[PDB]
Amino acid sequence: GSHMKVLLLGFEFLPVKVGGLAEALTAISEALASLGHEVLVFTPSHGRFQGEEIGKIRVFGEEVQVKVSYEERGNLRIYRIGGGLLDSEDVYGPGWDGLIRKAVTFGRASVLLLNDLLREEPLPDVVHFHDWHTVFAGALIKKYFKIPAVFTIHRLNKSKLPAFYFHEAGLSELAPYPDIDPEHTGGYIADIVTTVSRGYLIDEWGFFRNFEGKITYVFNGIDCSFWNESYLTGSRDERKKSLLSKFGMDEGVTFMFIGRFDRGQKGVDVLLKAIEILSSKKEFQEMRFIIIGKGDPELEGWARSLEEKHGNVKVITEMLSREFVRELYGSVDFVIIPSYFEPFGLVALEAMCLGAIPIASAVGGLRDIITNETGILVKAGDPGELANAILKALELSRSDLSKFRENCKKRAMSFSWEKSAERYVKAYTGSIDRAFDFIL
Repeated sequence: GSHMKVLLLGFEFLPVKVGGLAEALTAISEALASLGHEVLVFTPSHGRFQGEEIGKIRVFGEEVQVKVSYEERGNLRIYRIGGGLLDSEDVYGPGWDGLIRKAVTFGRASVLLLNDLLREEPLPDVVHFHDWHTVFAGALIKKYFKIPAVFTIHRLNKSKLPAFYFHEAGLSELAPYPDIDPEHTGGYIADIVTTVSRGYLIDEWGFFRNFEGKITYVFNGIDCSFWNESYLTGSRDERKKSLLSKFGMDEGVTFMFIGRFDRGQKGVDVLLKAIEILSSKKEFQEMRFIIIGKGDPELEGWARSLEEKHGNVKVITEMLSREFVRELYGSVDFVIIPSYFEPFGLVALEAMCLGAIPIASAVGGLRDIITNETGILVKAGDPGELANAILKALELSRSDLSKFRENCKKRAMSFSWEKSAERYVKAYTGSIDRAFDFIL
């Protein structure tokens, strides 16, 4: 018994991308399957697959024909579950009430499907469920089949649900109040609880402190086989010289930002202001900025405005191929990640993994990923301090950054999905270190 059987519940799984959660859960599953563990995944189909009907369940006083599409690759067994709301293409729910009802459904469908497999299989050793959306599935499997349960949180959505929903789920015991945080419920029924970086755990301790003793962290990974320089050709300078002229710009210290333009999240506002600050220092002429992503009309406007009044600065709102992004991480010098908060920090790992030096906000997982030897941390929400950090970065490019880049690659490779899988395995048995209130 080193081998075990993991039931994994995720509300999005590849090929059904929305954020990175899809890619993240697919990777954990696969890394897990590679260690020789037998991994079963339950996820909704979202009307991307049509399955065989296997049974009808009653939900919200009405019967629903539960369908399933099965796929098997090595030790991994993937079970896409369709049905009533589970057929809806709007992944995060046909509206608020729609999402919750689809989650409640997914719970009862999850029971039904597990129950059928038990006709001819043993119980899995653990149920590993991800984010609040799968709480109904987890809580029900935990309450009936009484197996070990782990609750991984990839991000705190931080709200409450009417108790109505927990009653319909057959979980009235869990909803003794009129409104219930489904993230508190998840952690309350799980035997141990994880989030996705040590620093996010510190940052959100005011909440995670509720599970003091059963609470720990397990890092995400990066697949540095894809984000790998072998795919490119030329030296760094040649690729960079070439890419800079593809944007009608000559040679300079090149910084890049990739992410959504939004309000208090990814921090493009902080970068735009920080560029205004720099735009009148002497050394600004020596620098180049490539700002990639879209969203907020006002920030786009601000971005294009700075673009118009500096040939120095180029902006890109059309989305681009992984392959071209890989090219970018491989030519630019620095990658700026001015996040306001950040559970993990995948962008830093993808950049680091191709040689780009991170200049990052000192928030959540970025605090763990980035070190003195690999990048530059900065107080978040502070454009003067990000401005100083870009200037310091300029006075480094004087000398060879070759060392910083190699440090970054090495470091990024230590954040493997294998290791991530390895620690979850420890978590499944409870043979893991955890955070306590009386341990400083």
